[PDB]
Amino acid sequence: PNIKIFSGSSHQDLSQKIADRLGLELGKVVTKKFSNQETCVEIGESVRGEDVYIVQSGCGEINDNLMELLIMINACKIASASRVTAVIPCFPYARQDKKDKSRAPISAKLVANMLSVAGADHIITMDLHASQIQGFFDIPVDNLYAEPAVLKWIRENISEWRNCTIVSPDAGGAKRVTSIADRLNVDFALIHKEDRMVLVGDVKDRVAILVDDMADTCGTICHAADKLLSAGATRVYAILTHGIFSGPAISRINNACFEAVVVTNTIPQEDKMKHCSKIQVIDISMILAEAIRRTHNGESVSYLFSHVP
Amino acid sequence: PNIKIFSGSSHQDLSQKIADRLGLELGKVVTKKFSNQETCVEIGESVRGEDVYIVQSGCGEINDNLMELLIMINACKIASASRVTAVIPCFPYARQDKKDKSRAPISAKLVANMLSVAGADHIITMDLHASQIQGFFDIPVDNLYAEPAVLKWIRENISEWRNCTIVSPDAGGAKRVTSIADRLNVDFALIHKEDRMVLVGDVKDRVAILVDDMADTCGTICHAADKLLSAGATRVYAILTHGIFSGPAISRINNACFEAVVVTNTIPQEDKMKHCSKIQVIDISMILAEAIRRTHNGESVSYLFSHVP
Amino acid sequence: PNIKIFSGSSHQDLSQKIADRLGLELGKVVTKKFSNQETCVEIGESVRGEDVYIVQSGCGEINDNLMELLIMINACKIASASRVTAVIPCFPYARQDKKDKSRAPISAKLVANMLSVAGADHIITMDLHASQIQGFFDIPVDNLYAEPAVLKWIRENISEWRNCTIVSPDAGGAKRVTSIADRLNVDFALIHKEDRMVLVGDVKDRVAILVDDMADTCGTICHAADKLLSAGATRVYAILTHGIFSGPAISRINNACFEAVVVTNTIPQEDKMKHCSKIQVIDISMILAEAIRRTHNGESVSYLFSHVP
Amino acid sequence: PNIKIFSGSSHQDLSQKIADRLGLELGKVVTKKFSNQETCVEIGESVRGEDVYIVQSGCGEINDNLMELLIMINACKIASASRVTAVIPCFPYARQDKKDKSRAPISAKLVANMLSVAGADHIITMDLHASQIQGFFDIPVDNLYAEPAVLKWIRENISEWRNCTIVSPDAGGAKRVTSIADRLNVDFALIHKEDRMVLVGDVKDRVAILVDDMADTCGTICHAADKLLSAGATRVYAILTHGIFSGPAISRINNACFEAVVVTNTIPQEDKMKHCSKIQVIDISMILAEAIRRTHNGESVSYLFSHVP
Amino acid sequence: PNIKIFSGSSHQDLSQKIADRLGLELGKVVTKKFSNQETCVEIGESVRGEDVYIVQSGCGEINDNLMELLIMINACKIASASRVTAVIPCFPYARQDKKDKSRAPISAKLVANMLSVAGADHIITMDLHASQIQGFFDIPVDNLYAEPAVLKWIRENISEWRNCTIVSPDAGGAKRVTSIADRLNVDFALIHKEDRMVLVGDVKDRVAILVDDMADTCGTICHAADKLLSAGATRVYAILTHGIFSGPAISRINNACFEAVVVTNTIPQEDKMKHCSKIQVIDISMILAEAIRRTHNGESVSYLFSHVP
Amino acid sequence: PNIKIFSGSSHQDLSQKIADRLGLELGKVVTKKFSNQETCVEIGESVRGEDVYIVQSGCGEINDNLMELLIMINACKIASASRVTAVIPCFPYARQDKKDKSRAPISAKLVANMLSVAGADHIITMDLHASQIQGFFDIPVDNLYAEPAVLKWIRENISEWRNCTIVSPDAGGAKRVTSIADRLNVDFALIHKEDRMVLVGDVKDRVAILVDDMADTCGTICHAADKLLSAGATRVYAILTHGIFSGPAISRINNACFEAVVVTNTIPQEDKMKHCSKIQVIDISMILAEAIRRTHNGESVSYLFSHVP
Ligand SMILES: Nc1ncnc2c1ncn2[C@@H]1O[C@H](COP(=O)(O)OP(=O)(O)OP(=O)(O)O)[C@@H](O)[C@H]1O
Ligand SMILES: Nc1ncnc2c1ncn2[C@@H]1O[C@H](COP(=O)(O)OP(=O)(O)OP(=O)(O)O)[C@@H](O)[C@H]1O
Ligand SMILES: Nc1ncnc2c1ncn2[C@@H]1O[C@H](COP(=O)(O)OP(=O)(O)OP(=O)(O)O)[C@@H](O)[C@H]1O
Ligand SMILES: Nc1ncnc2c1ncn2[C@@H]1O[C@H](COP(=O)(O)OP(=O)(O)OP(=O)(O)O)[C@@H](O)[C@H]1O
Ligand SMILES: Nc1ncnc2c1ncn2[C@@H]1O[C@H](COP(=O)(O)OP(=O)(O)OP(=O)(O)O)[C@@H](O)[C@H]1O
Ligand SMILES: Nc1ncnc2c1ncn2[C@@H]1O[C@H](COP(=O)(O)OP(=O)(O)OP(=O)(O)O)[C@@H](O)[C@H]1O
Ligand SMILES: [Mg+2]
Ligand SMILES: [Mg+2]
Ligand SMILES: [Mg+2]
Ligand SMILES: [Mg+2]
Ligand SMILES: [Mg+2]
Ligand SMILES: [Mg+2]
Ligand SMILES: [Mg+2]
Ligand SMILES: [Mg+2]
Repeated sequence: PNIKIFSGSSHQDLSQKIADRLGLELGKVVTKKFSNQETCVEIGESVRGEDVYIVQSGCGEINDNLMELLIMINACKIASASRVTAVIPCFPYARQDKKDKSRAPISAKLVANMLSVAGADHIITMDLHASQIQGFFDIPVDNLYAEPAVLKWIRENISEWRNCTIVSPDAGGAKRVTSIADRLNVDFALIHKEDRMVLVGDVKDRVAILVDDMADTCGTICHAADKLLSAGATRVYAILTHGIFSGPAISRINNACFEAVVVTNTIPQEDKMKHCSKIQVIDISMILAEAIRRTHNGESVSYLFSHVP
Repeated sequence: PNIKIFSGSSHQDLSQKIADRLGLELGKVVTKKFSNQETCVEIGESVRGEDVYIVQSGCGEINDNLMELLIMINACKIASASRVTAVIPCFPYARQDKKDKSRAPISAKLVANMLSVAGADHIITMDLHASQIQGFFDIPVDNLYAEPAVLKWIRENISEWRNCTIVSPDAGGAKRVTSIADRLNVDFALIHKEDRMVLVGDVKDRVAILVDDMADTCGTICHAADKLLSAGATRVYAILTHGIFSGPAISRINNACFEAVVVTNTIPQEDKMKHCSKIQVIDISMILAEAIRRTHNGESVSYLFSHVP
Repeated sequence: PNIKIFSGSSHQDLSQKIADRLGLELGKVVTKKFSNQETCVEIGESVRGEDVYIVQSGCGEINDNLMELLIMINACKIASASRVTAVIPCFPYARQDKKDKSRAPISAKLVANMLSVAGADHIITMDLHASQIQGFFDIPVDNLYAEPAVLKWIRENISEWRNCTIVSPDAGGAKRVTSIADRLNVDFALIHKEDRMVLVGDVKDRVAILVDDMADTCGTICHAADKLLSAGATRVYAILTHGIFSGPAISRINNACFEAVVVTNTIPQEDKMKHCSKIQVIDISMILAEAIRRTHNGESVSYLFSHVP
Repeated sequence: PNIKIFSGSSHQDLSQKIADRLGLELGKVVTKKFSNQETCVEIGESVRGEDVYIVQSGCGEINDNLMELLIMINACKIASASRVTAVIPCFPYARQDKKDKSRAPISAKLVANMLSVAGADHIITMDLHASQIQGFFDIPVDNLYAEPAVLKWIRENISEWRNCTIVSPDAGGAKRVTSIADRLNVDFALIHKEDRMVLVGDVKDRVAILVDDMADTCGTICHAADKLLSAGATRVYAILTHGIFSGPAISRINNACFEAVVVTNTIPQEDKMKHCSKIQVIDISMILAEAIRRTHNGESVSYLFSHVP
Repeated sequence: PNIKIFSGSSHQDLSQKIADRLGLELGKVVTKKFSNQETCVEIGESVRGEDVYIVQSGCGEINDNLMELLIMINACKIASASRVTAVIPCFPYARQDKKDKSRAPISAKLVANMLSVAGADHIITMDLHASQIQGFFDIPVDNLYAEPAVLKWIRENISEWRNCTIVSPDAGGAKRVTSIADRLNVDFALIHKEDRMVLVGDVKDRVAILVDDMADTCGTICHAADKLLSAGATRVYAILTHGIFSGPAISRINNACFEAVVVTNTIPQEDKMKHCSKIQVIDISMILAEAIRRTHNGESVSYLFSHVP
Repeated sequence: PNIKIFSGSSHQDLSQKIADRLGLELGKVVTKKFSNQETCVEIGESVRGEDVYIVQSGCGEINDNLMELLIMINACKIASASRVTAVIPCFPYARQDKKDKSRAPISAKLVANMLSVAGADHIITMDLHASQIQGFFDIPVDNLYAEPAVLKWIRENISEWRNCTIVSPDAGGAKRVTSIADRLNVDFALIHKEDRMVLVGDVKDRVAILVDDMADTCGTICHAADKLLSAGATRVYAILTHGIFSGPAISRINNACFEAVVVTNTIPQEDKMKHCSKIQVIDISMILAEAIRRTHNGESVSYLFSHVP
């Protein structure tokens, strides 16, 4: 059983980077639309008895990409692939992980059920919005972390990183920032709203680094950055694993005081970089490629939680 | 347990017509998109212990509508609805009902599995592309027929209907046309391609009526109509239950010789009628409403296969 | 189909209170242990065609109680009960809702799967540790809130409640306290550890009310209370929906500065009240009884999120 | 994991031919009936960790053979076989693949469900009546085609094959005949009933070859052959992949004008050949053996759609 | 939801008796065979929203009857019956309930799985060979007992019943006979083989009554009766709930010393009574009818374990 | 894929013996209790792609051990183990394998369902109380037999074993004793209660050996031994595969006439041996180790039914 990497249409550059790091060519697949806009998928090579990995992120036209992924999984499964793995760098509907006093769907659970029923045997993803989403599955889920790559970027790009403060934009992400603060041996601050925000932790004359899983409309991080500059911070960075940047995010970032907005490439960023000078991209294709290769060879994946490959 | 009718965003006029025929108001639901284009659904009223019917056709932005339907089904199911029924007038991915010497998905089966796993207890649909799709489910599926309404339209709109010929555009649909030919006591002709088409059955000086389940790009029916005019037909009609009309269909119909292109309203048609004068719409909301009401009350649904309500 | 309420051995007083509020007698069931300590269950009355509710909390001997609940559910399901509902005021293994960089089980998901496979059709619980646990099920889950009863207690027991500060012991519970702070129109403070704790929000000369879902060993709330007294608070209360009080909790509370430690009766408290004077109990049996009665009659359960019955 | 081939009682000659082509001996199994006519199955060798293939066609005493197959699958699955594959050359109940305005079962779907629940991991079959039956499964199904062997037979047995006409007995099978007509570069004709039949396509002074998936009572092919002789055909052949030949088929064929009735050996034919001189048998055991060997070794099976091995 | 009783072809007299006791007519169903011997089923009336009971015993052509039952269940389930119950007086493959050091199927479990996957919601049966078969299902199973009817027959037909001895033919059935011996206040004896049999319990000058669940070949009961006459018994009776009587059973009974061989009518007996004078039939249609009516109305079924209705 | 053996807390000595016989070290796992007595499990090494065997018997605190086993299975399954096998020497709730005229659970079936839903792929157990429990699973179950080890012990410990009588304590176990009696070529006796017991078979001046699957309270075997001494037996032995010894068993055995009470070590016995001199232990760790090694290597397990390794 050999590795076969297939790309959905969502993030083809990431799939190519992963394939190069694995020393493989992308599997032959046609993924287009019929005239009535139904997804058309044709696997152009035999996957019989192979270990198939389908790379598709929850970005762009999310429902189209999700249906493409489900259809590709189904096609590979009924084509007698030995194992089918969904590599989903940004998990769609992850923020709908609970009801919370509303007659709302748990869309993340529905997506997990659909992936299971399509025939996925395994899920590889990066920085799930809530790690409880792992429990939405009955198949194994490897939730990778961008934190090693983030730490690497911080050390090689922020000269004052030993005196910086890692800041959570809200009370929800504090855990994450504390982890980073532990790995860098720096202070960590929290910010939460009472339209006013309150900040705990000295940030004067120090570089502040907001850290988060995602930036969708960037209202949260822009408000946090305004507060950090109010409290005497020297420069404010924002580091996010998922740069969705929908709606007014680009305009707000352009009008914000960030020195840089670093995001990983779990979502393609070329279009946003055109209209926003301060967006920078961390490659995480090495982490994804190593996770694929370790799941295939039966090596430890959790080794990657703390080690940059 | 009362009837609750909910509308997806795909076909709101049809849902309203069904609700009026049932003497009900449409259930309060918010169906919009988040900024990153994920579907947002909020059920605005309690559905606890109710018989819920969600109306959504496989039309327009098909993957968006399908995800909306799945999310709404999930929301109603975890909101403790007694029973959830999907009313899908045009079934999405119905034409991908087999592989046939290709490494292709069976997308119709995947859609059926997704509907089941979302929590659908029952499916109501009209003129499935292949009735074998009923076997793709383990829940009951009521596949209604537009044929009674088509027969009614033919009798009240074609003055020469007693001397007409019902024509299949291809060998696949012959069964359907024979059924119609049996109910009208008229001749039935077949047409199949060898770029040339061959026609069996006298059509000279007689009105010809092409009959089909759907018109997507209308290449099939336009070629058939050209052949029918070649063979001396007086006027050529086309009657289809599903008017998808994607791609170049409107231009081809405008350049074709059809007296009329009659379609049911399983798919909204207002935009197409603007650009195509010869499209006409049969209302089938009475059939759908009667099917909903009969499934709710435990009356016979198959009664509708031959009776216009 | 009538309501049948059955009690597990974990919390018989709560089951009796619920049964009285419903105007019913507890169903005849024998729940003992065989000599080799296997659970023995015998349903002493016919439950055929009935709406069965089994009350069992995740307290005391947790694995014994959980197995008792599963066995009782199975016995009722194979005895042809029309519907079986598990009323689990405190959900066992709720704190094991994720893996988080550890080769650990997701025990909450396992418990959900076991409840589903035993035959539960519905779950009623109170203040799930994480509401994402709702997504661990495919059956409906009604997660009730003790907040209405807590607000009632605060108003009728704390004379200075209009000038009080609602305090979260950690960043995780802030949402909850904000909700309470919104319903009382008072200030809300956060506390988080950097062995030192940092507090945001004025608490001097004001009554402080720590709020939380559970108190197991009470290290968190005792440290928070020490910090609140350091910051000039007048009196410190603690209000928790689940009073587990395991390990050294009673000694720590006895040595702490709390004016009172209010907990709901989702877990029996009589033994702890003997050794701890400042524990007080809020009855939530009315909320549970109303939820049972509303699920049975098909009325709105979410009505209870904001209304004391 | 090695190949183990087991024979049901339905078609032992085919199983032996497949085993010889694989270079294997048939696995030791006892398949008899108890006194009360219940199937008795005993696997006479260990299948632990093996790739098991059970050969059983839907022929003869169909319900007995189907139950034998299910029981053998179950016995191998609980005996810890690594993988169990059902090799079903003629799929039982394949013609009950839809309801079609009748309160009828979808028996093909029921058979698929029973095969899945017995523990089949994979299905190998030949010329499914409708390829939509593939969607009735969630396990992979390889639907082989007798067409390569049919083309070989036509070329080596019909001297005038370059000037022949391939004829469909009905509108349903046209696809199949067109495929054959494409591979031979000959004309293709259709025949359909209006008790009268209409034929399109010149057949005078040319050899006609009716092609079909199965012949049960042979009314269809006998009527088609009568019509072909009416239209001036020189000789009429019939080629079917499944020679069921039930009821009056043998008498009708004996009284028909066929030069030969060629069928594959998916169903044993020795008894029918005794009473019908013009039946001839194509061996397809090479196709089945190659499909088994390619599924075992992870090679391409679809290679066989166009290549005789 | 009303009761609908449908008969399979296995035991039509029993179905009619049950229908008369329920005050109902048998539901319109066609159950025949296609030419190729596949089961053909057509439900001749709407079962939508009804409580359907299908009566079919594991007798005669067992695999044909079992397939008929599965097909009828499937037809009713996809016809939107509210509930489908299989009434199986004699459960097929019940004696294959374990493997026991053999590479054998557990055919009873396979049958249970097939019944569940066909769509059965409930099973009613009489005197399961092993009551552990109840655990083979996940749906409720009501296993009725012929013992009340047997006790009635014994009292009204054996004048010396107060001084009789109830005898088990083997060690396996002892429980059953003890139950009967308890309800009659008589002695109970056991017989087991060491070709020789050993009997415990005085039987001289007393009427002996062998009791058993089934008689297939009647070797067991004939050997037991020979031993009982050896030990000085006056008359020997045999009472069995299931009179299968396959193979040489009729000849052996004719050559045996039984005064009577009483069996219930879970299996049709008219043909066997023609060739065997000493077979007598107990009607158990009242027990089956009462069980159906009590499951429908939600009354206690276990009431029937001790009460003749 | 390598063998990984993990021990639950129930029987660590047995797990160590098995690990030594396999030439392996026990896998690193932490199995403790949280403060509130919930099971805490942490797998201390990667099990990705491994063949995992978890050893846990149904002994001691049965519900705690069962929950530990389920949690460990779940942890290994979501840690991407290739295969997870539960090695359960004494199966919990095995005696609750049926309902039998009681509104009781089938707890054995519930346990089987829970093991399956936790993710077990395979079960290895010894002397199931009823072999029908094998049918409670859909995964393969290997039910090993202590009989080879028992025969070995009898030959090497009872000098008069050629003239002994193997005695069943009840009618239920007769099969077992007959098997042993066949393998030793000795007489076999039965004992059953009418408070009086009746014995068939000469036992005077001969050593008697009671044989059974388990001894819980030892009332059965103590009464049987009293009867055997009444009937002139010289010495009475008892041999049981499962020595549960709960309740008053130790006192009764101490007051009984047994020469020895031999049990296997499927359950730890050190504590009972302290208070009971006549308990002796047969090691069956070789049988379990050989079964594990044969399932891993795909060799025959049933070879062990008759051969001591
Ligand atoms: N794609 C989306 N875009 C925007 N909002 C979304 C999206 N999906 C869900 N939501 C909504 O966003 C809210 C969830 O917000 P968020 O995840 O930031 O906070 P939380 O879950 O309440 O708390 P926290 O993550 O801090 O523990 C819900 O109301 C949910 O319905
Ligand atoms: N939405 C779609 N639009 C266009 N083509 C589609 C769509 N979905 C599937 N197809 C393709 O269309 C083909 C199916 O065509 P069609 O249903 O007209 O004929 P058929 O199934 O071969 O025969 P028939 O319906 O006459 O029995 C397949 O190749 C399928 O992949
Ligand atoms: N019964 C239990 N008693 C104590 N600790 C437990 C128990 N069950 C699980 N845990 C452990 O407690 C930790 C979970 O702690 P907790 O719920 O307080 O914080 P969190 O989930 O990390 O964050 P938060 O709830 O603030 O969002 C995990 O390490 C888990 O293994
Ligand atoms: N074993 C059988 N023998 C005979 N008739 C059968 C059998 N099984 C099902 N049938 C019936 O035969 C009919 C199906 O016929 P057939 O497959 O020839 O045509 P179709 O499915 O209507 O169309 P087509 O295959 O041309 O697209 C149905 O009425 C079905 O109930
Ligand atoms: N229909 C059948 N006719 C005859 N024998 C059968 C049938 N089905 C299974 N058997 C076989 O009969 C045997 C089962 O026999 P039986 O039920 O009389 O005894 P048991 O299960 O060993 O013990 P007991 O029922 O006394 O506890 C098995 O070998 C089984 O394979
Ligand atoms: N752990 C247990 N300890 C004691 N009794 C139990 C236990 N579990 C179940 N029981 C009860 O013990 C009885 C089962 O007894 P037992 O297995 O000895 O006999 P049986 O199943 O009736 O017949 P036999 O095994 O001889 O065929 C049932 O009433 C069951 O509820
Ligand atoms: Mg969130
Ligand atoms: Mg956030
Ligand atoms: Mg088609
Ligand atoms: Mg078509
Ligand atoms: Mg907390
Ligand atoms: Mg045909
Ligand atoms: Mg018997
Ligand atoms: Mg016993």
